[PDB]
Amino acid sequence: MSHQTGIQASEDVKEIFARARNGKYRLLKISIENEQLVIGSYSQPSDSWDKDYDSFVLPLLEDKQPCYILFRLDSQNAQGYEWIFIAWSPDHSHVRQKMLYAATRATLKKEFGGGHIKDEVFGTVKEDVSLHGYKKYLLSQSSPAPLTAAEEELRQIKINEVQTDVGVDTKHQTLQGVAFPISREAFQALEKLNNRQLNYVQLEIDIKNEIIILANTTNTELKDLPKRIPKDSARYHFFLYKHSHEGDYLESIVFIYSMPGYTCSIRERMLYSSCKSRLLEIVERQLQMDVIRKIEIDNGDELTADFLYEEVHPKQHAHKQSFAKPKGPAGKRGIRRLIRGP
Amino acid sequence: VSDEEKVRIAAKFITHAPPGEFNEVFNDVRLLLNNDNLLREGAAHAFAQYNMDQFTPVKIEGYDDQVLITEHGDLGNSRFLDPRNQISFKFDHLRKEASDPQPEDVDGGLKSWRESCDSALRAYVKDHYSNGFCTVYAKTIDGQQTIIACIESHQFQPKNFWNGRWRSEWKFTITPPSAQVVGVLKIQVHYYEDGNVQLVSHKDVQDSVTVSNEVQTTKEFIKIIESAENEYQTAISENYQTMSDTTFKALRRQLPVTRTKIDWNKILS
Amino acid sequence: TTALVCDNGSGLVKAGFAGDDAPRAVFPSIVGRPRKDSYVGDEAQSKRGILTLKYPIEHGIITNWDDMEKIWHHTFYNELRVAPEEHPTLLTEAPLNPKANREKMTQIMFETFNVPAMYVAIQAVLSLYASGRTTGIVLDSGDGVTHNVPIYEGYALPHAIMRLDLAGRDLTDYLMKILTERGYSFVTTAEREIVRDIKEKLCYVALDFENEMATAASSSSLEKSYELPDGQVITIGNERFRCPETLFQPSFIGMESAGIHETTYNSIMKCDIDIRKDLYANNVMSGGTTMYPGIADRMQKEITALAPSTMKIKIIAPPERKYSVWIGGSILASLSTFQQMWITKQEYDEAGPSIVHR
Amino acid sequence: TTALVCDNGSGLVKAGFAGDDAPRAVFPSIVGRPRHKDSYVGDEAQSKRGILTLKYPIEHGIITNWDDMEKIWHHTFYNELRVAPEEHPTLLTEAPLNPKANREKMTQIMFETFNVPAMYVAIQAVLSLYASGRTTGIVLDSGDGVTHNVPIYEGYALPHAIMRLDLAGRDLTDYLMKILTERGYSFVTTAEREIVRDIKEKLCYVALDFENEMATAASSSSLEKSYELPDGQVITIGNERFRCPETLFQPSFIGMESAGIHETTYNSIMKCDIDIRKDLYANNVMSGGTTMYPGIADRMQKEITALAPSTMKIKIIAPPERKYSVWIGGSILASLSTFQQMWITKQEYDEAGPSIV
Amino acid sequence: SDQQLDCALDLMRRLPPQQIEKNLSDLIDLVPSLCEDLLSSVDQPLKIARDKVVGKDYLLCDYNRDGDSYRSPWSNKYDPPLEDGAMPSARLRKLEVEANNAFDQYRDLYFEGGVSSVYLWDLDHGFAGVILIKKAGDGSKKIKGCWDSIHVVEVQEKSSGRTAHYKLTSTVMLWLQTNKSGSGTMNLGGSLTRQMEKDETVSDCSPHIANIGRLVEDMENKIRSTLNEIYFGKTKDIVNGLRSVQTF
Ligand SMILES: Nc1ncnc2c1ncn2[C@@H]1O[C@H](COP(=O)(O)OP(=O)(O)O)[C@@H](O)[C@H]1O
Ligand SMILES: Nc1ncnc2c1ncn2[C@@H]1O[C@H](COP(=O)(O)OP(=O)(O)O)[C@@H](O)[C@H]1O
Ligand SMILES: [Ca+2]
Ligand SMILES: [Ca+2]
Repeated sequence: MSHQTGIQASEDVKEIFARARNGKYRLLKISIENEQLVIGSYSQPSDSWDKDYDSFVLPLLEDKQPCYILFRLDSQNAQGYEWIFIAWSPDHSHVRQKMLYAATRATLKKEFGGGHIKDEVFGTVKEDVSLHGYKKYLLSQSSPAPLTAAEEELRQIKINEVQTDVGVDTKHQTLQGVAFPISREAFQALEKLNNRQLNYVQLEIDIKNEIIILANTTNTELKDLPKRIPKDSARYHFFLYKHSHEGDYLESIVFIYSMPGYTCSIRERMLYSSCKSRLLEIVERQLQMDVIRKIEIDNGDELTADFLYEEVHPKQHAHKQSFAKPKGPAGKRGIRRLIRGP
Repeated sequence: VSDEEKVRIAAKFITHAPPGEFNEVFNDVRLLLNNDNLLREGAAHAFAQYNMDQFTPVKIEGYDDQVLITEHGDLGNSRFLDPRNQISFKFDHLRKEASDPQPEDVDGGLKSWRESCDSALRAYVKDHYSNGFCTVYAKTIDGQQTIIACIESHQFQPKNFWNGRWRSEWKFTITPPSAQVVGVLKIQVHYYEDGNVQLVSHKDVQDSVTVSNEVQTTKEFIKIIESAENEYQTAISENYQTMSDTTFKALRRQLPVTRTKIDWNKILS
Repeated sequence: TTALVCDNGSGLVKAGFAGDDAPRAVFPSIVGRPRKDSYVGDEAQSKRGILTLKYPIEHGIITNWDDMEKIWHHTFYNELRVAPEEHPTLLTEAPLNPKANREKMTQIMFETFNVPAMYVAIQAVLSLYASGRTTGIVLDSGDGVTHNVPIYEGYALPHAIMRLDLAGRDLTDYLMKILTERGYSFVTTAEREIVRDIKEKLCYVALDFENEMATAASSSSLEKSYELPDGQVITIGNERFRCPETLFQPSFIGMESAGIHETTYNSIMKCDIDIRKDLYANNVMSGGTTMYPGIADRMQKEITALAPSTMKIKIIAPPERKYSVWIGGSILASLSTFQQMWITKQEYDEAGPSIVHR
Repeated sequence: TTALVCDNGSGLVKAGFAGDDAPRAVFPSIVGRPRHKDSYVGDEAQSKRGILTLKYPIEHGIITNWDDMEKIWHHTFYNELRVAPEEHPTLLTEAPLNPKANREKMTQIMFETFNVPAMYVAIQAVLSLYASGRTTGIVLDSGDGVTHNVPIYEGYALPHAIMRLDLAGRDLTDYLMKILTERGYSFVTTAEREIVRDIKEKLCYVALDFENEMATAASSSSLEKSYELPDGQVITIGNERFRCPETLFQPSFIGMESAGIHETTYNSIMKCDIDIRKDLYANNVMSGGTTMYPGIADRMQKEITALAPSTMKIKIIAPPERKYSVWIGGSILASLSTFQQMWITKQEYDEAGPSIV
Repeated sequence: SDQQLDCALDLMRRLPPQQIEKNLSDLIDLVPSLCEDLLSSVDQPLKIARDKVVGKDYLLCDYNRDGDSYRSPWSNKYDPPLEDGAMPSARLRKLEVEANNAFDQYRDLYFEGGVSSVYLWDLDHGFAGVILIKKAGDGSKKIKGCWDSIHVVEVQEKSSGRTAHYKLTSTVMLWLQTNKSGSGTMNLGGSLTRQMEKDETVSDCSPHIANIGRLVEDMENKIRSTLNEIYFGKTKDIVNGLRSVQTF
């Protein structure tokens, strides 16, 4: 519906279209005449679409008069038989005819049914719409499409990127760890925690001297754990979560990276993120410390008993709730039955 | 509503169970029939066929590696064959468990070819499969000596809601100076987080191998297997792209040709 | 009764009746006011030095609404001589004309002029349909703006439209410059008209610019002769293929923009991938300044140079193209079946200002 | 000796010295070669654009033009930083999913032509995330010519979940040019593109609700701002302040078949295992310049909450310094004494071979 | 029984969606007791009928069904004919023809083919509707495929007409099949079901078919994106997890 003449279809063409969707005809010629779309010459199928085409179509093509030609292929689709819609508009015609036949094309196409047309050919010469020309139209579909230089650079990026995707690297999916020396005090405190002598070790980084030191080891229970996490500075925590899981009691250690917010300089919260990989390496590899969870909180108040339990032993996936459909057609009269069709 | 047709309905459901989901659809059909004896009687061969079609790997006690359950390993009485260690075992299909391992002599006298192929193939599987198993059979079918290499690989992540299996079968016959190599590769992926999506794929390969002695022919055969399987997998990964931008585009557009989301007030007049 | 179609161009208004073979009235769409409030059109151009000249449809879009009203009133009452209350009026609009602009020209046809019925068509689509096509890329090069409009099944592809602000008025103003540099003087308004006549009668696009320049430097073959109103003969040669050459080298008038060939290539390659091959073979010219000899043959050369060697490239240059936009509109408004599609005063009264797009 | 930090941006290169709080020098990553004065790179190529022909070696983030990228590094080292490459270790930044061959060639150029004493290549998104104070989260990096959604769990980016959107600040600038020109102004020349970019950066913003703010644009002149041109002539900018960055959420505005950044963040999170999504949703850090529009964090929070489960806790972290966070983190890392010990020295490149990095 | 219905639904969840109608037929065969209940909770592939009055094609679901006869949106009359099957409310049939034309435009702009239908019906206050799109594949053996869209919208229209609250449950059943030399055969297909709730401004400029059309379009764009970028992407990733081209 773009700049349509408004020329609709004569009822005769409505009838002949209804019959053509029963596979009745090989060919419908549609012309415009006195403000109406009307049939010209219809033909019945004789041989194959291959052999009909050149003798059925070409002599219906006037030198300087546009027309529409619907040609029934021997293919099929869901709606039924499949058609070629050819638009004949020789460019030497009178512009009135060119205008009408271009500005009623979409209206006729919709009138016939878009589902039944699989190819639309626009020809200005006989070579465009002869059988050879239709074959070449199909071949032109089998042709590669023109891409820009940027469009192809992006495809090159895509294919090498897909190689990277399936690769097994892992090392260059992170920036390599930063190894700050751990202090003897801090190391010894981590050791005493691993042997269940303490239940809390708080580590802090000397940013200037680039070493990680021991800040705290105070006796910490689950209720006092929130009071251990500062509000102004980032810190590392090792804590002995004593809890009860599914009937048996566990003393298990949790690592907590506490980072309060923009109270920390980019330098501070950068170093704290960069040293974690290597610190936990030293803890788990050298001391054989079994760390069951690594938590990253920004406020100490987050650490409720329910929070620690939910982070360590997680619940099942909560399935999505759904609202109910409309009531449907009222007084429908009928058990639902399958619409199956052999 | 014949009960004899009810069991073949139940059996059809089972043979179409996705890899790693056998127990689930089984429990489903069992609660739908609620005729446990009718199901056990009338669907036994369906269980056996599902296990032999999915290359179920099973571990026998005291034996390194696992063994694939295939139609080629069938021995009757619900007993199968492990050709690598030259035994055989009772195998329970429902629970997929291995019992009663007893040594069993196999005649036909082509051990060296099977052993060469099994060494080479099980070396190849370690190079190209994270969780792969392989079983190599040697037979004389229609009086000619045939090697059948089977490869299985799979990942079952029911918590993440996806399972995936890879089956590979490669047959070639010992006939000098050349022999025909047939292969069939199958991939099945089920992803059912908040919907149901499946990938089913298969590919048949025909190639030609040149047979001489065990050491050389097994090498060339493994090279055929390797290159053909790599080609299949690479083509699948590229096919995902071609479908995403071109094949899918046929069914529905990402945007209409105008590249503009259509204005609804404009149409409604 | 009769209807009329009105093509509001960046420099020329083309008006007349539906069913006519050409616009009955063609006048400059210029309004001038001192530093009657104003003159319009041919009147206002002659008095160029004393007045201040303003283009309402600068670059296809109506920028100034009062002046647009004066131009339209001039059309109906002086150039055409009809009563708006007794005639349905089709109007044309440019590419990417904003929705509010549309609403406003509808207003004015109904509120100010009390027209019975009216319709607004897209110039590019009428020009394409007039060539027998519903899919193709239109090159619309007129007085003050040039557009590259890809169109698929009668709908413009908005994100691929390209707009050069170099066009025919610039070509006249540049030919005037180089003629001055030869030794001539074209200062007054009559002489400015003479330069337009020279451009439209003797200029032509060259196949290869450098080869044509080298020819002109060594020969007297390319020197057509022009006669002035007094009777003097002036000779121009080199300029004939250097004036329209600016369409392909906008650096000549100082512009940083690309030529119409490069903008056609860019506009085609901004479309959907399926559509591109068809757009290459359906290149339609639809402007006044697409009337130079040789421009079609030159476009073929430059585009095949820019495009893949496999590609088939066709440039359609209708002989009737100079007024195609109008002709198209005429043929449409001259249809009984097209009468229903017009909006009507009564319907606009009830619906309001936003009825037009719908 | 102090180290060099180089952020190889899609449109803007950001170079400086390790330990500085901001890049010593920032310049466009364009190379200008005479059309058909050997070479002009950066602001010089923009200055003399007419005589020159433009090339964008990293236009999508992946280096495709090595000969021009070598010129860009020469300009960086010698003309902006004004230093000798042999005497200064160099940290380079890497695009997400940069190929291994790409990094090997980058390393080779650095060692064999610039003779750096040692060098290291780091992923952009991970540097930004780390600088944001966490090692688990999903990063949105929107720069000049590329936008990436990069999920990271405990320091490791998950390559399967990495999403590329080819829409960013370049496209936003161009679309603003277009819609202003449609309003009635004229912005079609390169000089005018620079002005319109400034208009974007100083007057654009992301609406919380798009339809409501379109209605409020129609209703009143409340959302209308004024921008004075270098001419001195003043233009009125209306709804186009927020229609422009709205293209980040609806690519169909610029005629693009793609998802909006909210939808791609959601897709990228769903490409990850269910266990970690809770940690991804609650750690959305934004990096890069195109994420600086006032009101994008609240908008993204709204949109993602819509796409997410009701129960889920979603947090968007928009640091004030994000426009340079990538570089900044890098600087910090390169300032460390312990860090450069891990870097591969020049001597170690030749006996070990190019495969080390 | 509820437990058997849950089992039936799970078993449908696991089975391939290419063959839903065969599976549903055999599943109702196993337990015919729960035929109706199951049919409500499961969506079937849409079926194409031809309207002999107008000569073209309409879609079949359980809302255009009265008894064993299906009403056509185009002739408004059931096939085979019926003495008094319930017919659309007087106001509603004009909205139906409007919405049918509108979603026909939608369908041609996105699908470039196939058939579409809309069936609406009165509620207590406000109304409801179904939008059904069926597109097939004709590319080749390499492009076999089918897309089915079912959009069920309920508009609890507020009496004033200022605002309307729209609910919509959308469901896509699709399957693509490629048959290439390199990849062999590839049957990638599934079903997704997502629902959006939102109330938007109703005006004379934006009626219900406007807001509902925008809802259906947005949901289909989102579902097709989610299908291609998440589900198909995840299956691709799984395949490469199973096997590696590069040696370990
Ligand atoms: N034969 C011709 N050769 C070259 N230019 C011409 C010719 N005839 C008209 N023109 C130019 O066409 C321009 C106006 O064309 P038109 O399409 O009416 O412009 P607009 O689209 O702005 O109305 C004028 O500048 C005029 O000089
Ligand atoms: N304050 C700002 N607000 C909005 N956009 C900005 C702002 N500053 C810069 N930009 C945009 O960001 C782009 C460059 O950002 P950057 O992340 O440095 O790009 P790259 O990733 O290519 O280095 C510029 O093109 C500009 O359009
Ligand atoms: Ca014009
Ligand atoms: Ca960047």
